[PDB]
Amino acid sequence: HINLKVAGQDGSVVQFKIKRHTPLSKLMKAYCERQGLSMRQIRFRFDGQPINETDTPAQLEMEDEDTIDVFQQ
Amino acid sequence: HINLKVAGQDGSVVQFKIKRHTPLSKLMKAYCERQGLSMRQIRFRFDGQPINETDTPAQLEMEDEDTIDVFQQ
Repeated sequence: HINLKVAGQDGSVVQFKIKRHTPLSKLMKAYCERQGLSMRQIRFRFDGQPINETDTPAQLEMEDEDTIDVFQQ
Repeated sequence: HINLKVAGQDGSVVQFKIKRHTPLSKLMKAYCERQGLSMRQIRFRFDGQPINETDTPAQLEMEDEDTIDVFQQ
């Protein structure tokens, strides 16, 4: 498992742990659920790159304690 | 190539060959595949130390005919 932060533009930082070869849609759906947000209303990015359904941490070269940025659509 | 043993607690000894600067995750995945085992269920150690994804034999000072120990998680 790697630990990841999800930072909103309001400064909120919400924490997840994910295995390196698990798709990040696990984390994305979880965030939407936990935070009462529509998948429809938001996008997730890492190092500027948008994150897709099957993107994995290992594939986006994410490391423990890295930050994913969340935005409005 | 160096030859390595992978010993289970049941006494089984399964043989691999690996280059000294190749990551041991090559061998680990292979063992899981060959032996019908989940990465999830098991850990690998050498001389007491856990082995990570990118650990190499040369880096763990493994030599020809050395033994890696496998355990349940």
